Amino acid sequence: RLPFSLTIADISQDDEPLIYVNRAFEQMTGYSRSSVVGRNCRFLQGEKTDPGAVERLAKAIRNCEEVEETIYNYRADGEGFWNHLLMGPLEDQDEKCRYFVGIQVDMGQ
Ligand SMILES: Cc1cc2nc3c(=O)[nH]c(=O)nc-3n(C[C@H](O)[C@H](O)[C@H](O)CO)c2cc1C
Repeated sequence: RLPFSLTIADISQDDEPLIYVNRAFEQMTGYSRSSVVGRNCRFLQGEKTDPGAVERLAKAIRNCEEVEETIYNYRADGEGFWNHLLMGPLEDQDEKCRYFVGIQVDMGQ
């Protein structure tokens, strides 16, 4: 319930599902928490989303690395917006690197 959109994913589970989002995520994206928990966050992506940026994100996840990218996303009502995403391992010392945390900043249209 912080003053910024935050998400946590269990990247050890198939397709790296979201396990937690906060109210700021709901307000930015237009998706209810019920609708997104258990799904990979890429439901926010679409036709204009850059594949290079998506692959930088995937690579960071595979190598348990921090990453920052500005990516084109779509709200539930279909409005496109620029999402400045910063994410990385939740737990620096976890050799198994199970969880990833990300914040999203709406940079507009
Ligand atoms: C914790 C976490 C948060 C993410 N948040 C977003 C997001 O807000 N928008 C997006 O397009 N991709 C997001 N992704 C990336 C997406 O889920 C997927 O990993 C990449 O598109 C690479 O396939 C996030 C990934 C993780 C692990």
